[PDB]
Amino acid sequence: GPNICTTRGVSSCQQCLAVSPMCAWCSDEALPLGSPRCDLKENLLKDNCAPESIEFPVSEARVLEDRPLSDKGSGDSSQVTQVSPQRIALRLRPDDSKNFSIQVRQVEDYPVDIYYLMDLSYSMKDDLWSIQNLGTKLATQMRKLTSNLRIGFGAFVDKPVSPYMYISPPEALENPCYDMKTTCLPMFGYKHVLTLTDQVTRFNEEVKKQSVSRNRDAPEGGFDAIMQATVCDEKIGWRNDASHLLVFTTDAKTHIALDGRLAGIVQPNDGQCHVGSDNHYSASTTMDYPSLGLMTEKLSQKNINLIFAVTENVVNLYQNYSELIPGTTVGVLSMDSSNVLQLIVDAYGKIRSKVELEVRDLPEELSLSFNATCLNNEVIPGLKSCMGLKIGDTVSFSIEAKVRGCPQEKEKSFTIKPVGFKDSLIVQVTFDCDCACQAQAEPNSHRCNNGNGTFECGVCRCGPGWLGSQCECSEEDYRPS
Amino acid sequence: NLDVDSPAEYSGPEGSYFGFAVDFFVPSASSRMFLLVGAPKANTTQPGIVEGGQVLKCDWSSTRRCQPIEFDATGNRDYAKDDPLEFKSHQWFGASVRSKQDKILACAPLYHWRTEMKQEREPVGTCFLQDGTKTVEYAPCRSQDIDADGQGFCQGGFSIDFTKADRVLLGGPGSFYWQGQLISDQVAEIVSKYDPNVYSIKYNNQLATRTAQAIFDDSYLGYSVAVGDFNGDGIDDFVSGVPRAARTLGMVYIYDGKNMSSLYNFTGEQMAAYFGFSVAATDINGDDYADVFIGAPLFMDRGSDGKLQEVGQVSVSLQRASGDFQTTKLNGFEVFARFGSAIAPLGDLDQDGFNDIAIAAPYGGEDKKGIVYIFNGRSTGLNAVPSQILEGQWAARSMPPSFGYSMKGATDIDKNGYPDLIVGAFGVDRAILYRARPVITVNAGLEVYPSILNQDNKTCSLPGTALKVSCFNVRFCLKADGKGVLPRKLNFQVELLLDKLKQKGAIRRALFLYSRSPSHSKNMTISRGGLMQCEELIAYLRDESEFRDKLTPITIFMEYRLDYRTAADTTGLQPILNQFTPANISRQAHIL
Repeated sequence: GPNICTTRGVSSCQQCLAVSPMCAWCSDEALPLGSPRCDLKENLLKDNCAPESIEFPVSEARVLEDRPLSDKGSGDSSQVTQVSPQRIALRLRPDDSKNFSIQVRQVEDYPVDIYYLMDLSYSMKDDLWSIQNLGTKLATQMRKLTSNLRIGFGAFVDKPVSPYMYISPPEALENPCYDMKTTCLPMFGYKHVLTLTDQVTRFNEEVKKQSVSRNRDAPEGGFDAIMQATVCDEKIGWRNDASHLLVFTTDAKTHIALDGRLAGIVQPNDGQCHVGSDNHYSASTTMDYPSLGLMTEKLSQKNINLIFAVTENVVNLYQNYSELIPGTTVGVLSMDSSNVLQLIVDAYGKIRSKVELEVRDLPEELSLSFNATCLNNEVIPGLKSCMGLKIGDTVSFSIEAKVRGCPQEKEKSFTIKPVGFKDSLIVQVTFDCDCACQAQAEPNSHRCNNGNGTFECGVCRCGPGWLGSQCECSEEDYRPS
Repeated sequence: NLDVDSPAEYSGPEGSYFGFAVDFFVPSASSRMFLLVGAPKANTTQPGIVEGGQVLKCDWSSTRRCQPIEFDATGNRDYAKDDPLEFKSHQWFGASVRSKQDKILACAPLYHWRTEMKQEREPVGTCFLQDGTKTVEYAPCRSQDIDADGQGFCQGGFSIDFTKADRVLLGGPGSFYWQGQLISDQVAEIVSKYDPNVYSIKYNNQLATRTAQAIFDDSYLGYSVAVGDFNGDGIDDFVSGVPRAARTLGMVYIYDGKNMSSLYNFTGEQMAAYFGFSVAATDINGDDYADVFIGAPLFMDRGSDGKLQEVGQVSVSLQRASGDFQTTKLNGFEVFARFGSAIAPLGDLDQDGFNDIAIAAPYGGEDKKGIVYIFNGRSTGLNAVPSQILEGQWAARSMPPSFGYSMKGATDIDKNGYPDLIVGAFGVDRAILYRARPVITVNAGLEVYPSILNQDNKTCSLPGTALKVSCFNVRFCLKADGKGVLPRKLNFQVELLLDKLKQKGAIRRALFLYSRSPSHSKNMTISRGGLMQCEELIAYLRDESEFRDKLTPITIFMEYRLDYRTAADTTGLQPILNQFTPANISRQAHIL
C-alpha cells in the first residue's frame, strides 16, 4: 500500500522504525521479495511474516512509585504525600509522544515555617515596638491551620559603606543618630537573629532587645537579606518537609543589582551563604546586590514563598516587582505594622490557593504540553496552573511528552514538581530508538555474496563499494531496462 | 570578522583592578601612540595614601611596558592644623579615563573632602586634566552647595566624555538626593581658571542640570554619558543614562549641548532591568544622523516556555530626519551573562562603509570568563547576527575576570587603515589589544567556451597519439582588491576539478588534456586592483565506451585559497577574505 513507510527505501530496521511511529519491520527470510520489509504493522501479517519476528517497538509509560495521596499533614513526615505518581518510566520512539497524568493535593495541617525578615531603619521604630509580642499571637492564629508552626527572625538596613552610611564625625560611626540627640545601633547589612524554632516565646524574647539603625539614602538593602535568608539553610533552619514563608517587611524603596557600583562594589553576587558565626552577612561590603533572576532561581531551588508586606507608598512598586517573581504575593502593611498578623494569615491563604507546576532538567529533545483539570471536571487546555483552590483540594494535570529525533544518550531523566513543594514526579525517559536484532547481525556475512555485506536483521548491508540486494557486485554495471 | 586572535596582553599589579577603564592616547606632538589603562585600586607612592589608584600609559610597540603617569604626587591637604581637607585614600582614581588629542581626563568618583563649613566626608569626586606639560585639577561638584540635598554626594566624574568643540561632559549620579546631575565646562575655562589655593572654583560658561521635585530622587542621572548631535546644529548634545528613573524602569535623557535644554527621553520596558547602564551614540547606518544604543544588562527574557530568564538586552534607535527614532532590540544569548554591560563603537571595523559596534557579556562564555560580540552595521540598521565572538582566556583568581567589562575602539594604533579594539579584564588585572586584519575582496570568474558538448565534434587531437577527441576550454579568472595597508601582489592557490557532483568514487566523464587528470592545481599571483587575470586549460570527454550516463550534466567547480603566510605584513598580521564573498564558484554545461 501507499503507506508513509513505503515512500522511501529504508536500509534496514534501524531506519524503518525511524520513519514514523506506526512503521513496522519484518526480519524473516521467508518474506517475499515483492513485499517491502517496512510497512504498516497489519500489512506484514497479511503477508508471510512470523508475528514473533516483527519487532515493531511501541511506546509505554510505567508507574514505579504510586503511593496514595495523604489526608492530613500531621503524623509521620516520611509518609505525607502530596503528588502521585512519584516516579514513572517512559519508553518512546523517535518523534513519538505519550500522555500521563499527575495529581496534586495541598494537604491540610501541613507544617509551616515562617521567617520574619524586618527592616530596621529609623522609620521602623514604631513597627518594631508594635510587634514585640507577635510570637504568641501568631502561634494562636496559625493553630487553626497547622499544628507544627516554627518561626524565626532577622533584620537588615543596608550595606555599611559610603555613601549609604554616616561617617562624617568619628562618633557617627558608633551612634548614627547623634545629630538628632538620640542613640541607635551602628548600621548593619544583614543580621540573623533567631533560628526557626517552635518555642514561640523566644520570638518575643529576642525581638524585644532589637534596636533600629539609620542610613542616609532612601532605598534599602533588603534583597541582600532575602538572598542570604534563602541560601543559608543550616542557620535559618528551613525544614525539608514544611511550607516555607519568608515575610519581608519594609516601608522604603529597595536597592537593586548594579547599584553597588556607586559604593565601589563591582563583584556580582555569587548566591552563596556568607553568614558567619557572628550571624552577620560578612560579604555585605564586598558583593553587589543580587538580581531578580538570581533571587528567583534561589527561591525556586529552596522552595521558598516570599511575601512582600510593604506600606502603602511602595505597594505598587512591590506589586510590579512580584509580577516578575513567581510564587510571591504583596500585602499592605500599616505604618506601624499593627496588621502584620492578619496580613501573614491572608498571604498564607493565597499561597495555598494556587497550584503551579515547574519542570527541571528537561532534555532539549523533549517538549511538554499541559491540560489542567482545575476544580471540577472541566479542563482548561494549555495551562500548567490552576487557581481558586482551597487547602485540601485535589487537582489533576494531564501531560504529553514529545520527542525530537533520537538522542545518543538513552536515559535523560527529568523532574516535574509543583511550585513551592518538595514532593515531585521524576520521569525516567528511555529512548527506544534501536533494533534488538542488530546486536546479532552477522558481520561480513557469507549470507550475502562473498562476505560483501553484513546480514543486518535479515537483509544484506554492503560494506564499502559493494551494492545489490544480495551484495553481489562491487559496481553497477546495472540498467533498469 | 577580522579581529586577530594573537593579541597583545598587558598586565598590572595584582588586585589593582587594572583595566577597569581603557582608552587610547594619540598625542599630536609625536607619532607615538599609547594605551591608557585605569587601575582604581592600585597602591601609589602618594604620602600616606592607601589604594589611591592610578592611570598607566602603555606603549604598543617596543617591549609593551606599562608606566604610571603622574597626575598628582601629594597627600591630603590640610584645611587647618592637623585636620585634613581631603581624603584621597580609596578614592578610585582612574575609574574613568578619557582622552582627546593630547588632553587626558581622569576622575576619582569616590574622593571625599572636608567641607569648608563643617568637618565632613562628602564624596564630591574630583578629576585631573592633563594637556601636555601642565596639569590642573577639576572638581565642579566641590562647590559651596555642600550637603546631601545639594551636591555634596555628587560623586562627580563617575562618567565623562569629550565633545568635538573641546568641551567636557561630566556626570555625577549623587547630586540632589541622588537625582543625578550633568556638568559641562569648556576645556579652556578649566585650565585658565585653575588655582591651587581656591577649592570651589566658579566657571563662567558652565552648563549644569538643576534640581527637580522630590519625585525624581534616586534616579542616578549621569550613571553613563555619551555625546552626539541630535537636533542638527553641529553641536554635540548630551546623552545620559538614568537606570533607576521611572520606578526603576530605567530612562535615558538627551540634553541640548548649547543650553542644556531637554530634547528626548527613552523609557525601559521591564522593572529593575537597569535600562541605561551603558549608552553609546554612533552612526550605524551611513547617515549623518547618529544613533543611540542603550544597554539593559539585567533584562529578563521569556524563552520557548513561559519561564523568564536573565539574558540582557540592547536597544538600537536609529535617528530620523523628522526627529523620530526607529527602535529595535537585541537580546542576550546566555543566562546571567549580562549582555549589554559595555557598548563600544568601533568605527568602520572592516571599512565596509558603515560603522560597527561591539557589545560585551563579561560573565558569559564557557567557564564564565567573558564574551564580546562584534556586530556590523548595514544601510537598514544594525545586523542582528554577530559576525565574531571574542572569548576571555584567563581564569578567575578570586573574582570573575569580567573580560569585556570595559572596551574602547575607533582608533587605528598600528596605522594599517583599520581601527583596533582594547578590552579590559579588571577581574584578573589585564587589558588586551585586538588588531583588525586587512580585508581582501575577491571576484572569481569561470566559464567554458562551449555551453553544450556534442560528442560528434572531434576537432582536438589526443596528445601523444593520433586519436581525435571531443574537447572544450575552461577559462578561470581571479581579481582581488582591498583598502588599507596590503601587499601589492597576493598569491592564490587555484584548484580545479570537474564532474564534482557525481564524485562518489565512480567513473569521471571529463578530463584535462595535458595532465590526463580530472583535477588541476595552479599557484597564481595577482596584483591588487588590477584587471581580471585569466588562464585557460583544455579538457576533453572520454569515449562512449567508458561511461553510459548521458543525463547528468557535466559540472565545473572552482576553489581558490589565499596564501596568508606570505601576505602577512612585517608585524605578522595576516589579511582575511571578505565574509560574504563565496569561497567557490561553479558552472554547468550540458552533454548532447
